[PDB]
Amino acid sequence: TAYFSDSNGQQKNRIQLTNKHADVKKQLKMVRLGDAELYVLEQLQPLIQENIVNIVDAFYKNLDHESSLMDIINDHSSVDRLKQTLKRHIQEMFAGVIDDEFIEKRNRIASIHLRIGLLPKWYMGAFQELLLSMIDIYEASITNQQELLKAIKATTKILNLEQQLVLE
Amino acid sequence: NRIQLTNKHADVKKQLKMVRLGDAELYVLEQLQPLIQENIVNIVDAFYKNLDHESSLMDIINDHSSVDRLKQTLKRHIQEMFAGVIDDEFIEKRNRIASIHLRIGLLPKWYMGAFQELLLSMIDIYEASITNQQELLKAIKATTKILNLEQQLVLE
Ligand code: HEM
Ligand code: HEM
Repeated sequence: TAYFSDSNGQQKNRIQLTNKHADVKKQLKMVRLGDAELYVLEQLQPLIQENIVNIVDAFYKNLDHESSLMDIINDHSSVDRLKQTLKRHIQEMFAGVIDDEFIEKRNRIASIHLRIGLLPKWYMGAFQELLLSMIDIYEASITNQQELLKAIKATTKILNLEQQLVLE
Repeated sequence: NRIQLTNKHADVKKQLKMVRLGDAELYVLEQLQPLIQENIVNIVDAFYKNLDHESSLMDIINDHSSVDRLKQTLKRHIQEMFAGVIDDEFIEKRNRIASIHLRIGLLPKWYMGAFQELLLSMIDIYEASITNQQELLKAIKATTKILNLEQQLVLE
């Protein structure tokens, strides 16, 4: 059979932003992230949620490479409390809806990371773990070759936007 | 083997680990270079084609340069990315980029969203040139690491 569900219309109106975030609209289009794409992300969410624990375990384990990062973690919270908010943020990424409320949250996390002194270069590198981790979740849960790229493309898109918004 | 960084860039060596870019991934990039070149013009002519979703970008270019000059560079830079061996010069090359990108006035957000158009281009070429799913992914991941590394370099 097939994995995703080809449904025209069950995709429309997934992007809902107002003047306050005029640019973001151009950004969503510059990465080919539209109604079709977001609806793809929504069909992946269940799949991501079911493996989020691993996703987040691999995540902090990967930062355990750069001592400083782990120090910044401890100085402000903890691995256990951070994993918790991370399982959440990552969830929302596949919500399939992009609106003002979705941007502004990014702005907040962007501000929080700056204050605590997280260097931007260590931020991008964090995503390379997420994407790789998700690539494998897909390749394993999605057998049809073509749909695997479909899913991989959608995520790289949403992840690019994450980086765009965090360091805007 | 394919990494000849001196202690001048000890942090970059940590970044390589963290993005999982080692001899293996680089060897994969080297092998992908031939493909990147017979398609480098379409890749780059596309890159510039997508910059219209935002007039400003196009305007930054026609002032501090020209489309043909930029392509000349891009084509050159993108190819190098698949050399398969990052050393000290490679790293400084990126510093040059950063420096300029700031002077001209390119916001980190547009710069970032630019790579997407590029990533998709490479992904397209592969899906049409690589039949074995494995080799498909193997090529994809490598390209996502070297790409991410750039973003890190031009944004430290
Ligand atoms: C690229 C993946 C990342 C994502 C998507 C992410 C996401 C988040 C989110 C959503 C919050 C909470 C915002 C809120 O409560 O309003 C947060 C907090 C935090 N993040 Fe990250 N983060 C990432 C990477 C990092 C890295 C690499 C570090 C490690 C240095 C880090 C350290 C922290 C810390 C310490 C806090 C909590 C600060 C406090 O309690 O005052 N984050 N992150
Ligand atoms: C995929 C991301 C991009 C890459 C890989 C990239 C790469 C480069 C490189 C290698 C150079 C030459 C640096 C040197 O002189 O040593 C450069 C120059 C430049 N880039 Fe970027 N760039 C990117 C995106 C952008 C975007 C989106 C714009 C804005 C429309 C832009 C505008 C320019 C301009 C105006 C120059 C100056 C060239 C000159 O001085 O004549 N770049 N870029």
